[PDB]
Amino acid sequence: DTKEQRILRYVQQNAKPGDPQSVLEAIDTYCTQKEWAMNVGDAKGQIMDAVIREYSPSLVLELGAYCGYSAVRMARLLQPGARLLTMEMNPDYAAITQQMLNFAGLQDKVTILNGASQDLIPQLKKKYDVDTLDMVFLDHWKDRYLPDTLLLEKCGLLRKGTVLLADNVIVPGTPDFLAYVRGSSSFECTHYSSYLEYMKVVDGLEKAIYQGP
Ligand SMILES: Nc1ncnc2c1ncn2CCOCCNC(=O)c1cc(-c2ccc(F)cc2)cc(O)c1O
Ligand SMILES: [K+]
Ligand SMILES: [Mg+2]
Repeated sequence: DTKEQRILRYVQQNAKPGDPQSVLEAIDTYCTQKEWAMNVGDAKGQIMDAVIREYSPSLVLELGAYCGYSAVRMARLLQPGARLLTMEMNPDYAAITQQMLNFAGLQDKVTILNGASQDLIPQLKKKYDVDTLDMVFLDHWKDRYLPDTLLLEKCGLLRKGTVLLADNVIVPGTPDFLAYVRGSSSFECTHYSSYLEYMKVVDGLEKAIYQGP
């Protein structure tokens, strides 16, 4: 019995099947009252909602799924026919994410890819029929934000206007990624100050819009 398994069971027993809003609410209730978990949370989740609504992306890539919280949060705002691809290297987390999406009724909109982003990113064009990404949500190992961004560019996966949205740029922090995008002529950045999920600790999201080479 793991924390992630307890979060999934709590959702299944305290949310309505096929209702993504009740799913997010049960996850946020559980993590506020019972056990903290590394889901994006409601404070950063609200900023993520505002960004999704502004861009209405047709194809989103998320790096790091955990329990499926951010996938549910993004997929519930996607337009009919829009898709989300989420890469999760932990197989136990990938199985929880799948079941979470299944319960929320969003399974048709999301594809969970169980594996390392550095291995999966180069397969996106040929195997997954991807041309370019409309948006990327970075929420995996913090030291992978910068190499995976550089890898997405190399693979031709970024277009003029691709929205990169990075969680935890303050806590645990992503200093090399943050310095790079803020210093590059190929990105237009915006910092969205917020709070670490379920905590009175300052955190933030960085939006970095790819401008081409
Ligand atoms: N395909 C892939 N390739 C490479 N890596 C991959 C992958 N797929 C998954 N992973 C690994 C991603 O799993 C964990 C990443 N998330 C976090 O580490 C995280 C940590 C905190 C936190 C913890 C403790 C504190 F005290 C304060 C804050 C908060 C957050 O919001 C976080 O997101
Ligand atoms: K999450
Ligand atoms: Mg995070």
